[PDB]
Amino acid sequence: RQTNQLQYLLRVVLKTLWKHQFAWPFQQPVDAVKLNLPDYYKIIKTPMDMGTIKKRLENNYYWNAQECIQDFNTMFTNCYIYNKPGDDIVLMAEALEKLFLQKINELP
Ligand SMILES: Cc1nnn(C)c1-c1cnc2c3ccc(C(C)(C)O)c(F)c3n([C@H](c3ncccc3F)C3CCOCC3)c2c1
Ligand SMILES: Cc1nnn(C)c1-c1cnc2c3ccc(C(C)(C)O)c(F)c3n([C@H](c3ncccc3F)C3CCOCC3)c2c1
Repeated sequence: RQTNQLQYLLRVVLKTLWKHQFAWPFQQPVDAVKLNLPDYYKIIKTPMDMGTIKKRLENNYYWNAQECIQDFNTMFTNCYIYNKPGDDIVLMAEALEKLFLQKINELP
């Protein structure tokens, strides 16, 4: 719901997630080629990462907060859909999502 919440998502939510030790694989799109993952983009049709979210927040792409929250949803959900439970990347996405939930509770 406009600018204040979107700035809170940039300055508080994204910043806290970005600075976490577990952030680095989510800071840029999944490079399925470098990672030797032939079926990533056969399974994942809507890729999403925090680098893209950061750019969208910085260039006023979003109409409202919820559209940004959907991008965070897509990023966490893609990871859960593609990978097995117990995979390290899933545990990292789960810990980032826990931190995301702690921050979006104080959403103005
Ligand atoms: C998947 C997958 N599903 N959702 N996401 C977000 C990812 C994903 C995205 N980016 C990366 C990534 C980027 C660079 C490098 C190196 C090479 C260090 O520059 C990696 F290693 C990377 N790996 C590893 C990785 N995952 C799967 C297969 C091979 C592989 F290396 C993770 C192995 C477990 O600990 C964390 C990193 C990623 C996994
Ligand atoms: C409640 C509640 N009462 N009725 N309904 C239907 C919901 C409801 C149901 N599903 C979701 C949901 C699913 C995944 C993810 C992530 C984590 C992105 O995958 C969410 F964020 C989600 N949130 C957020 C949310 N709501 C409340 C507390 C935490 C929280 F994150 C909304 C915050 C405002 O913008 C829209 C999403 C939901 C709220």
